[PDB]
Amino acid sequence: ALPKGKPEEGGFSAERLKRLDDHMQTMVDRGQIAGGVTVLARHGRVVQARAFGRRVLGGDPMPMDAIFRIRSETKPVTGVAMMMLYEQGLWRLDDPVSLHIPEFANLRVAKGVDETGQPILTPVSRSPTMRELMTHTAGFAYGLANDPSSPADQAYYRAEVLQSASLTDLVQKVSGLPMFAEPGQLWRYSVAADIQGYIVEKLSGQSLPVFMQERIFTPLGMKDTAFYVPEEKQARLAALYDGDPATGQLVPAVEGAWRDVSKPPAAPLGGGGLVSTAGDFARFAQMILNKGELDGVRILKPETVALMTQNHLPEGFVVTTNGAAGMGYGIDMAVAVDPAASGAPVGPGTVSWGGSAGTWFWIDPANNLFFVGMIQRLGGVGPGLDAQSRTLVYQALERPP
Ligand code: NA
Repeated sequence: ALPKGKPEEGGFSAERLKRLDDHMQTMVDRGQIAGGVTVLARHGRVVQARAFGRRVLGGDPMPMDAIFRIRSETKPVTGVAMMMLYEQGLWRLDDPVSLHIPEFANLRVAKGVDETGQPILTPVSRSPTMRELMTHTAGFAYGLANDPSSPADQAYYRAEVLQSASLTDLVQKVSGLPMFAEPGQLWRYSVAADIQGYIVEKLSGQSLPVFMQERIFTPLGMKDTAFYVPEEKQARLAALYDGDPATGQLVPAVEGAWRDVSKPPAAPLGGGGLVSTAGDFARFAQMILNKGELDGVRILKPETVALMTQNHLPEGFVVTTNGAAGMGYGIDMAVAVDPAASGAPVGPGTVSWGGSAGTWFWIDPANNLFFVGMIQRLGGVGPGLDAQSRTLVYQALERPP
């Protein structure tokens, strides 16, 4: 459900694009993934859309409408939700987060540890700003790591921040737990977008899943995008795999039932809870290339999209993951400020992210194109495929000088 085209209509070599098909098929043959789905589009037309391998090992083939846990790739969708409330005048980037979340008046920061292993806690210099929350520079800790080296992360893990009974609970816990750092000091991947999801609930007066269905998924035609997979769509859900240590062979992932996508979550996570299809995500990506509109439906003003896809980071900062030199960070996505500085082939201003289950995307406004990759494989395989898909896509692209 985007117009199909020949590769040459998007400016691609058919022969060199086939090297991307071959590479995906090699990853299935060598048992690195069960299967996956890829969409490449330029000038609003699909140039390549391909399903590979199987939905489940020794099972049916991967359908193109397969449903995937996008994890941290949910993040930029929450960012679009926040920017809709921005256009309605409900929050400003210079606003203290404490105006929206009053309990954040009680924030404390972890300084050192004392002799008894407990963090030394100090009232925060000031409330983090909304721009810091949108850019992972607000000083919040991470929620999936038992790191004795990072006391703030260990406390979040121990308090079970990400498995709270509600977003109200999650945000009350964060208010009482130690921050990793004072706001504005460094970029560090955090629970910031899960806190953003609470602000959507509080400002919209609707639950996060309802607001996103009404303002994003319904208007853009994203039919299978949600915080769970209803019983009828379960047969299209791709299975999640990990590598057996010492065999390097595909094994069902064991991750705990809090992440289960069979039921509506109690605390829907704006940083990691969405499931989607390559086609639904392709529609979202085309809406960003079109600066806020798809098929006559406008969800954001063009200036608002332009503001999201710029680097909002101070001069100095280091984006340390994409799920490097010349990398910055906009509103809930990475921004390639100067890709040449790392010999990256994407155009300057390219936005991207990826999830822990292996999913990745990039949108390149300078080259009017996007790539959506969907697998369900934990570990380093996803990030390797991202880098290799970027190399093979730009080697197939033929531009004027
Ligand atoms: Na799909």
